[PDB]
Amino acid sequence: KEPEQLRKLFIGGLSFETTDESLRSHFEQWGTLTDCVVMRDPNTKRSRGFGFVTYATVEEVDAAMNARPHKVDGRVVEPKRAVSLTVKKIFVGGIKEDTEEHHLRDYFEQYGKIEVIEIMTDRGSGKKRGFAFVTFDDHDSVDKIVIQKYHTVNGHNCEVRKALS
Ligand SMILES: O=c1[nH]cc(NCc2ccccc2)c(=O)[nH]1
Repeated sequence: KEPEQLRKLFIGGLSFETTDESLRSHFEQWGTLTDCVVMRDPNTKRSRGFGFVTYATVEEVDAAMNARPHKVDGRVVEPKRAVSLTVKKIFVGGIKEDTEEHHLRDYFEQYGKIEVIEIMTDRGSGKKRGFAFVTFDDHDSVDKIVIQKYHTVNGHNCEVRKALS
């Protein structure tokens, strides 16, 4: 069984009228939910406008994220994988001198739609420095990427991290 933390989606931007039941009926369309909670004030019971859903598998999380935008009880909500910032860009290190743009594209396009690939070169000599930046159109690509233990591109074991503004 995959760790529960990797099967969880934070759902922001809820309608205050959304309930455990209506959040569950929505997100059960994309998989089995082992948990589904709207967060509420402890005294007033008024919704705090966010909640969480937990799927049985990571593939179900993927299915739910691929079905965005989600409109729940009339409001477009904002799902994100649980932490284990929200950015669209990664640093990729360890690619040495023989990794080309197509190696990075062929691999990373399977995580999401790529907008920019920048293979870094030395400002003086033009030689490849062995790292690159990849910008995607959406943050879930990055969120999937950084929770993997390993990344192998063009036979190299790569170090990948979020890149920030
Ligand atoms: O030449 C470049 N340098 C840096 C880039 N990324 C942004 C960045 C910078 C520093 C720390 C984190 C992220 C880029 O795209 N191209």
